[PDB]
Parts: sequence; C-alpha cells; structure tokens
Amino acid sequence: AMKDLKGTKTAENLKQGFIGESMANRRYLYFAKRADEEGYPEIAGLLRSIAEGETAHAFGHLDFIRQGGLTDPATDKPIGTLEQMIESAIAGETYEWTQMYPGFAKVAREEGFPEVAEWFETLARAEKSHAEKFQNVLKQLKG
Amino acid sequence: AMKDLKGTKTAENLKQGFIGESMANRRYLYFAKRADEEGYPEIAGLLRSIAEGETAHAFGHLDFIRQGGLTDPATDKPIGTLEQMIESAIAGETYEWTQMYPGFAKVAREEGFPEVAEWFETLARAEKSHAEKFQNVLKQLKGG
Ligand SMILES: [Cl-]
Ligand SMILES: [Cl-]
Ligand SMILES: [Fe+3]
Ligand SMILES: [Fe+3]
Ligand SMILES: [Fe+3]
Ligand SMILES: [Fe+3]
Ligand SMILES: [O-]
Ligand SMILES: [O-]
Repeated sequence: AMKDLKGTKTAENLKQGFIGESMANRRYLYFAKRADEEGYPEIAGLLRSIAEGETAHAFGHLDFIRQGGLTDPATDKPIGTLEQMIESAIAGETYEWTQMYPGFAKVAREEGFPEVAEWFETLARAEKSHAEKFQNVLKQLKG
Repeated sequence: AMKDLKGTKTAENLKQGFIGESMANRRYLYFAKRADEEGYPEIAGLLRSIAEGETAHAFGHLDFIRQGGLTDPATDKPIGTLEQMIESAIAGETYEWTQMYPGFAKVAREEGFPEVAEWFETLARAEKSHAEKFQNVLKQLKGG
C-alpha cells in the first residue's frame, strides 16, 4: 500500500476526480452515438478513444484511493479486497432500491411526470435485482 | 410538461441519478479486474453484465435530461445537438486542465503526496490534449 490519505484535501480531490471522470466516460460514449447516427465515424471513434482515456483516469483515481486507505467514493465502504468490493456494490444497490429511486419516483409523480416516474420505478426494481445477485456472489465467496 | 423539466426536483434527481449510475459502471468494471486476476470468471462476468445495466440507466437519464430541456450534469451546458455536445466537452475539459487538476496537484504536493501530485499533473496535460481534440471536432463540424 501507499501513504495514509485519510483526513487530507487530496482524499476529497481524488473522490471528486473520480466522479468527474466517471461522468465523462458516460457522456462521451453517449455523444458518440449521436455522431454514429449522423454519419461522423471519425468523430465518433475519437470520442470513444477519449472515453478510454477517462476510464484510465477513473481507474487510476481508484488505485490511489485504495492504496491510500480511503473508501469507495460512491458508498464510503472499503474496497481493498474482492469481498469488500462486492460488499460495496451491495451497499450501493441497496441504497438505490430502498431509498433513492423509490423517492425519485414519488417526487416525479407529485410533480406530474408519470413517464419519468415509471422509469425510476423500473430502475428501482432493477437495482433490487442487482443487489440480490451481488449478495449471491458474496455468500459464494465466503463459503 | 415532461418536455420542460427546468427548476423541478425531478430535474435534480435525474442529474444525481446520472452521477450515481456513471460511478457504478466504473466501479463494477474496476472490481471485475480483481475477479479476473483471482480466477472468478463468473463473478467478473456478472459484474460486467450488471455494468451494462448501469450504462443503460445512465443513458436513459441523459435521454430524459435532453428531452426535458435540461443541461449536461457535468457542465450545466445544453447537449441537444451534436455541436452542443462537443461544446460541452470543450468547456468541461478546459475547466479540468486550466483549474481543477492543476489545483489538485498543488494541494497534493503541499500535503506531501508527490506520487498523487504527479498523477494529477499527468491528467492536467491529458485533459488539455482532450480539450484540443474536441476543439478540432468542433472546427470540423463547422466546416474545418
Ligand atoms: Cl467523421
Ligand atoms: Cl467465479
Ligand atoms: Fe480525464
Ligand atoms: Fe445500481
Ligand atoms: Fe443502475
Ligand atoms: Fe476529461
Ligand atoms: O477527464
Ligand atoms: O445503479
């Protein structure tokens, strides 16, 4: 491992860097599909390659987070070992299906956006499925 | 009106949902590499397949964001047209190389983490390159 990063500004900067790099990869792949449709294959290919750069950046942020004794940016749980990684996935998916997406759906219906609410409700069910599958992984790793 | 979401709580929830889904895909692909090394191909395959689910979720959030007249979660810029998408990329990468990563690197050096600082400095130069590449894309879309 490396030097303990707990309590530093650098620890928070690695977290914020990870968030930005994660968004960037998703955004650029989404933009590339628009270039695909419109017939700009060289632009689309460049966007996809830049997206690979943002993957490398996000993974590198996680390397320093992990080696510096810090927790998962998304869940505040340790991600040193594979079992811990799966436990972090479980915690995040559980938050999403028990709290986040059901709340998003309720608000969307209150604000008069039932189609968006249906989407959030679909996702709530999907994250519960994800959580159950990750829990099956953990039981098998621990057995 | 689902086509005008501006100023609503649903607008903020779509943004936060996109952020979480984006992180989830990155996290699960990263975790899959550990399963790969240790010889857990079924676990790695599950992580990768669930990661595809989180991609679909993130992209769907962006669909509703764009259809509702909302802005890019990362830059607060419109992303309706391809040119707007590229202009959002330029703005974000420019912020990253002129301000964010240089500031992160300075803090890392002052806090005694030179390896992290060097990483942030590498990324600052990388985002400058990315910004220039997106700038070229825009020139090409405009006729260049
Ligand atoms: Cl092209
Ligand atoms: Cl396996
Ligand atoms: Fe980057
Ligand atoms: Fe999820
Ligand atoms: Fe999801
Ligand atoms: Fe970037
Ligand atoms: O980035
Ligand atoms: O998710």
